[PDB]
Amino acid sequence: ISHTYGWPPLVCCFGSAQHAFVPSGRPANRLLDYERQERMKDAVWAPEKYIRAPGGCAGGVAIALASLGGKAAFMGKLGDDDFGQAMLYYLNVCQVQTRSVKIDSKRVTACSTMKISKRGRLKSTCVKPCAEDSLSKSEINVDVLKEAKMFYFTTHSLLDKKMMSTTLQAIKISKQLGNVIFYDLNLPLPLWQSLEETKSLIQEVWDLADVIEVTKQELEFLCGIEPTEEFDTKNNDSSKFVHYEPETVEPLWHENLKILFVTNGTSKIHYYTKEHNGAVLGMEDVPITPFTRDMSASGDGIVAGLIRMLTVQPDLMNDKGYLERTARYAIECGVVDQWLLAQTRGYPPNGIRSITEREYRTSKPYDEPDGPYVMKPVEEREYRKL
Amino acid sequence: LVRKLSAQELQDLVKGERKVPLIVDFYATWCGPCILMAQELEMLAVEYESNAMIVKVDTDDEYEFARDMQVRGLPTLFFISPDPSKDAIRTEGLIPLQMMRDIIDNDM
Amino acid sequence: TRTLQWKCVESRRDSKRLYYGRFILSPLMKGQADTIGIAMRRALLGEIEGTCITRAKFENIPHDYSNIVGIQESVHEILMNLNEIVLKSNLYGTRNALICVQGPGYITARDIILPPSVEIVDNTQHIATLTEPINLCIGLKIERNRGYSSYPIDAVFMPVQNANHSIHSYGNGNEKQEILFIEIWTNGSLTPKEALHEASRNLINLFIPFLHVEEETFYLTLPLFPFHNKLVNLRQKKKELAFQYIFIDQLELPPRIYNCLKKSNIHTLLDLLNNSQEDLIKMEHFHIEDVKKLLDILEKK
Amino acid sequence: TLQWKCVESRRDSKRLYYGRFILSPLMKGQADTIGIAMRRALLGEIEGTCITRAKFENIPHDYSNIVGIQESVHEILMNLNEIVLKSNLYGTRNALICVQGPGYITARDIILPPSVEIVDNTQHIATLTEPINLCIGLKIERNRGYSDRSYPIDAVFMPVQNANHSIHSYGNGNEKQEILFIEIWTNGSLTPKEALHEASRNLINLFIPFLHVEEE
Repeated sequence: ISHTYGWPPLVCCFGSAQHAFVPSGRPANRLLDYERQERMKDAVWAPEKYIRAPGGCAGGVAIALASLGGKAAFMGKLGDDDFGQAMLYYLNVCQVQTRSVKIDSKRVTACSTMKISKRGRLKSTCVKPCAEDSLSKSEINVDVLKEAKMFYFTTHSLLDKKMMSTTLQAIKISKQLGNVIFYDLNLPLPLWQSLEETKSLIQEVWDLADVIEVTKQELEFLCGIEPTEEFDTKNNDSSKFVHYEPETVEPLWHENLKILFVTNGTSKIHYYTKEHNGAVLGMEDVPITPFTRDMSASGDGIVAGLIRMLTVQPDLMNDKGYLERTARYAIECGVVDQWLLAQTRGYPPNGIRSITEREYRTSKPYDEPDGPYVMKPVEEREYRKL
Repeated sequence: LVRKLSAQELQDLVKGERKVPLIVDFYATWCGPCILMAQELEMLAVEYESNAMIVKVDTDDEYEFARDMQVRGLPTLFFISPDPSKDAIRTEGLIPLQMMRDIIDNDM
Repeated sequence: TRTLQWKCVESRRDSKRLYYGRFILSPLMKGQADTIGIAMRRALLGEIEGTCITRAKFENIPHDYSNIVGIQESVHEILMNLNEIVLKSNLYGTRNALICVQGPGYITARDIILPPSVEIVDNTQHIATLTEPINLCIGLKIERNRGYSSYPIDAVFMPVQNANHSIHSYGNGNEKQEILFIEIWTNGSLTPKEALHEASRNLINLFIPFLHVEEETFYLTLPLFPFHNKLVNLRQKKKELAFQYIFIDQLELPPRIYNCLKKSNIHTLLDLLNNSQEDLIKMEHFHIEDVKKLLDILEKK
Repeated sequence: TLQWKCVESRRDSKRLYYGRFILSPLMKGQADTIGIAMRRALLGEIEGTCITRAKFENIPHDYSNIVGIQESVHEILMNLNEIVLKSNLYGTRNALICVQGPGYITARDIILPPSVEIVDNTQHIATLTEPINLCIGLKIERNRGYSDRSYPIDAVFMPVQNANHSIHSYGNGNEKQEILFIEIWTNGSLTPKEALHEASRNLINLFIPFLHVEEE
């Protein structure tokens, strides 16, 4: 039925469809005009410590890709409960294809049964996994993989051993059908300790990936580079944004790897091919609120932008000019998505209370009768002598 | 009131016994959705004034304890029953208030 | 480093309340400079906000056209001097300030008691001249607004006095590149560079609403939650969910049928129902042999 | 809050799409600035795909008419100039027409490079009377509107055929409020709603550079 396949090529995003879920957060440096920040400090919210999250779940990337005019299908499992059906509704309205979504009447969305040990130090040892960890190999939609030209997945699908085998099966099937494999690291919280565990866990999927995207912090962690630059200092020194030479990332290279993308938020995106390497400057002075401070919207927007460009010109995966254009397009997509999320969520003042940025920048009258800015009676005046 | 606790205070609180369900809110200061989760939990705490206990643990301070509890991201809630035979429930992401009420009543 | 660069090529201080800046942006593709120039000019002249005194209250004054013993100026002249005072502030809301002085002497802008969110631009601006040791107390109101507007003071909030731009050919017709220059004049409440950045941010916030989801897209901070509450309400008083919220993705349609319906922008169950049996045949690759198998799935549903 | 909505949509034919959109509520003077910027972005800042060169193979003797072809060479070029295309191509690619003999040569008979698609398959190219083989090489480019025996084709890159904006003002006492309407006509290579989105993004990309900072 390849005569029925349209344009752009379908992209299969594989994993979990969570709601406002963050895998991890690392200290980061962003490009910023600190003269403006001092002038606007009383009106522009900034975090005390800038910590950036790599991104979100596979579901958010599918939603972001559909917003760019792409064609995205989400492959995963949701429960038949109300929350699972609400998430399925949200994906369909965002025009993500959910024919590859398995609805499980036996499993529960976003809830896992753990057996907490009360003998020594506390341990958890999950017993009954949630709905978005129980996709089986028999439940893989091979029809979606046949149409899809790119297969997207993240490390979160490798955490559960049952779910890891399904991810490996889906990847192997996709490679047989000539799909490009896009591996977005987005390293989950437990894996940031014991680098040796991380290498063993991701080694098999790493060698099967044609395109890999990592953050600058993730690249340093996998390469055994201890962070040496400063954090949260009011300058834009080039040591905070260093383009590593290709020899530094060679130990992570493998035979079938086409492109390696290294992200530093929307501030800077680095790219590495077998022949070419380079970097593109961006902009990360976007409106940020306490509800959006982890910058996970940018990460999903960046990856969606990369996927959109790589899929419409798949033969230009080694053209240096197209790579620079692709990196700049991803930066713009991340900036817009972060900017939109600030407007949607707003500021702190299901009981959830939010105010607009107009209300956030509204000061108090200072009309206190005891206060020094109003007209007191003639008694307490103290007319300041000229 | 939702109280901040360390890893040792929570161990003393889990090993001990109680007559109400215990909600543990793993969070970090840098996570936007965790701030939204804080607003939901304080509404829930008011609804169940004494019928439940809500505590929060900073995963940045207690990354070893967060890992040993198999916290894979934020926000993350643990619903711990006062009945020892019952097993706890781990929820991930920003879940609606009604699900918390269902968890507390039906299985906690 | 960047291919497209911008820079301030001249920044001049004519006086305390007259700032000049010239900026360059190059290289631009043909037509882009015209788009940026007119949008930037309109934003600079019409979208940047300022703050100034909106009204003044006098203590022992019959009307604003009388005279005060000990003041060289008249009450009407005082209001004009107040109207010309340049203030800066980033916050909104009606603020109040105070003038509480005893003469004789020169009342200037530095004699105003300002709330912590508001600042004076030019200290030397003249308010009144006192020729007698009298007591003068004047209440003030201050607002941050756009455009222009106790005795009211006709406030003109706009801080950008003038703007100009020019477009020049970069050179040989490689892509017919162009060079953009922007000139900005401000009153000192913000620098020309700051005005350039604020206009750019204001322009983005004017164009970005089209990138939000269309109105009435999600069922009505967290657009997922309201639909969940609908499901809880449906679970009680067992009602089932309407066909407009059921999508063809959840029907066990063959992939060839699914692609045809999506290609025709048929998304929900209700959209499929309103289509007749002749309309579906008009769609390519969907034939009469596919009607019975599609109807049977809907018959079984 | 500020929201947009599509109030009218219509598809007269495969190459005639109409859409009307609303943005409200806006403060005084904002709708004119948005409408002016959006219209300029819609008419020249949106990239379209067109045939820019044609090359008749088989050495057709360089005459004004070809044996077996009803239409002259110029008429074929005029017909090729009217074919509506859409694509995501970077740079320039080649297409090809290779028709055996008698019948109608239409856009359906164009062999397209990877990302290029045809909007109206029934668009006419040439009528072949004799069973001669016709082989025409085409040059396909994607460009903005404002930007060897091979005949050039003066293509006008305008996927948006027309665009207009109007403003309605409402008031209840001192409180003013204006509503912006935007009308978009496209040639079918893009929907009016898609054109609205690309114009907004292209405008935003034009003003992001002013917010750029430099490494120190």
